[PDB]
Amino acid sequence: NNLDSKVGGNYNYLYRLFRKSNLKPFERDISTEIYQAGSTPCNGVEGFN
Amino acid sequence: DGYFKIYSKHTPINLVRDLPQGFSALEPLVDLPIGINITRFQTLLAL
Amino acid sequence: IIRGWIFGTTLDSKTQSLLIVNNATNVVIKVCEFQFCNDPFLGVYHKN
Ligand SMILES: *[C@@H]1O[C@H](CO)[C@@H](O[C@@H]2O[C@H](CO)[C@@H](O)[C@H](O)[C@H]2NC(C)=O)[C@H](O)[C@H]1NC(C)=O
Ligand SMILES: *[C@@H]1O[C@H](CO)[C@@H](O[C@@H]2O[C@H](CO)[C@@H](O)[C@H](O)[C@H]2NC(C)=O)[C@H](O)[C@H]1NC(C)=O
Repeated sequence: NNLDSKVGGNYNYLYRLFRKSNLKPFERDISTEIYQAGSTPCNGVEGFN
Repeated sequence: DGYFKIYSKHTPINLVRDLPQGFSALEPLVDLPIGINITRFQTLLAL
Repeated sequence: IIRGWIFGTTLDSKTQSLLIVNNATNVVIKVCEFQFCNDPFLGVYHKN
């Protein structure tokens, strides 16, 4: 914190928030394509669900 | 488990058009800490 | 005539992937967000 925390919020540190299935041990995932949370198909950069 | 491995052998043969019936084991060669999802591969011959 | 292999799961810069190649000067091994050719190969000039 005493090095890292920024008073405005240090938005440079992120975690993957959703994934379709748990990852195998020591797998790294760089795919940032939009998570289809709903029963809908979904495409483009944004949508409901 | 996130680690990629290679093993190999080379041997002299005299067979015209099929894999030779015989037995020989392969020694290990390399370990590569790649940590990536592989599900397919593709050979590079030269032209 | 064999030189090496691609290994991966999308092969078009969506997911990181592995290149292994024994070229005329050295072997190269590399793990990167590659966009691979539709038909990868190593070309050789061979004239008479
Ligand atoms: C490694 O990558 C492949 C390709 O993206 C994944 O295979 C897919 O798995 C899901 C399972 O629900 C299916 O929707 C796809 O149709 C599969 N595709 C193929 C070509 O089989 C694989 O799941 C990934 N591995 C991990 C650990 O996430
Ligand atoms: C074989 O492929 C490798 C990787 O592209 C080539 O290595 C490069 O060689 C030049 C000249 O020595 C250097 O400037 C680069 O820094 C090297 N790249 C790396 C990643 O080391 C090699 O030259 C290729 N062989 C031939 C015959 O072209």
